[PDB]
Amino acid sequence: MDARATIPEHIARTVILPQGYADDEVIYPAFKWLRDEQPLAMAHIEGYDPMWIATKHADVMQIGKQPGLFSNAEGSEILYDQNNEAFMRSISGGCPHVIDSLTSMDPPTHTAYRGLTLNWFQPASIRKLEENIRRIAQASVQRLLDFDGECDFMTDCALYYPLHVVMTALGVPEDDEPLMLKLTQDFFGVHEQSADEAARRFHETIATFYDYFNGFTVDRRSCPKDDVMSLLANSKLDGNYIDDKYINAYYVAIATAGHDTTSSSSGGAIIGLSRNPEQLALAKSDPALIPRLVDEAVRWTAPVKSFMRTALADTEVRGQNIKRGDRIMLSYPSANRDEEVFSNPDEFDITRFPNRHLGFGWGAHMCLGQHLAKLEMKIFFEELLPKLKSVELSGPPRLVATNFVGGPKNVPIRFTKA
Ligand code: HEM
Ligand SMILES: CC1=CC[C@@H](C(C)(C)O)CC1
Ligand SMILES: CC1=CC[C@@H](C(C)(C)O)CC1
Repeated sequence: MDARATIPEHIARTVILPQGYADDEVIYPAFKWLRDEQPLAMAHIEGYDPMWIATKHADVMQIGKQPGLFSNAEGSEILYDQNNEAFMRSISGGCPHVIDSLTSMDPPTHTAYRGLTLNWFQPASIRKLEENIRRIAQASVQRLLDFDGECDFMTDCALYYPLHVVMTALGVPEDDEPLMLKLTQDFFGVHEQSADEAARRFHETIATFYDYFNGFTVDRRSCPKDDVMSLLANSKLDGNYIDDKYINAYYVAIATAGHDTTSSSSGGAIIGLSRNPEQLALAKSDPALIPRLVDEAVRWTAPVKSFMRTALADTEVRGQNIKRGDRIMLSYPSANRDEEVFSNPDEFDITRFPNRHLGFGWGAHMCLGQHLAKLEMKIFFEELLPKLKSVELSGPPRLVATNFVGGPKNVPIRFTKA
């Protein structure tokens, strides 16, 4: 048990473990204490590696923008306990990355693979999806309106539109919805068999998904389209096609990254608006505010609770001596309530501007999908809000108990139709 750990065990447990993330009033006060008293310090709790907890907005940016010093590739970029990490390595040829996605990479590899789609995901390219996104948003709004004034905003509505959007961006047909839900909800969901058994199911299931995706790769090499599958399928590096393992990991990364985060942030927006009806009234009388509503939903929800980095050299941050090999947890939620940046950060306020939140991260790995996420949420709220006279919560929201991709999973609401 590492001599440098100074974070009290009860605080360290609260910020590291998955369970506390199910309650805002458990997690945020723990980060507040850290920001006030031990803004960048080391924690070591049973079953986890020792790790620095980056709680300050400044620090999360400084770390995120220096991938040559603070690595995604060297350790697990995801916060696993040791048993889970060991399992992951045992099914991944010793690597602490289950697939070859962008978040598993460091420059220059990372730069090359990110660069394959970087232009596609810029605003002017994404803007062309507007009409498709708007049709998809209207269908989800219609799903909600088919209820007689009562539903679960997540499971009856917000679960769907962001998956359809990622599907449209990839090129996956609408009829493959069941398969895509299995992908993001079952196979890569959080689950709140011996070891050899779970390993067998994993290898068999990922092969099934990769075989499915390969069919698209092949198809798009003969019949190109303006989708991401086609872009990746027809991409070359050093005069050759990209290996299937990178292509298929890219498809998976796009679907998994872009589904829950967007859905959860949408749920957060609904929670904010239900607790602050004056803001619903404002977004409805001034639709030009919706982009600020969207950014506030992402700040306040912060569905991505963490990513990890490993220090590749001895170095200094906020006066602390970070040593080669030390792991660091980046807390986007804590950065997003940093009092040095935001006033009254616990308040949901759609007028907040500027809104320099880290819900999409910062630096070399900053969310590839951010522009698509902002566009689709904007369009969704543009279509939903005129249709609602009022919305309120009918009971407590249920948040995912995870230290990774969390936020609202169930948001029971009542509403009146406009
Ligand atoms: C509100 C919705 C979303 C949130 C909060 C979110 C958040 C994040 C965050 C925090 C990261 C890590 C950034 C870092 O290390 O600095 C990330 C990476 C990524 N996100 Fe998003 N995301 C969202 C929507 C999407 C969408 C719609 C896509 C669709 C393509 C997407 C694709 C990605 C990819 C591919 C990466 C890895 C990029 C890399 O490693 O270079 N995300 N996202
Ligand atoms: C490896 C993996 C971890 C998280 C998954 C989730 C829950 C975000 O879909 C996506 C992919
Ligand atoms: C937000 C996000 C969740 C999953 C990551 C992974 C593990 C697919 O690279 C990509 C980015």
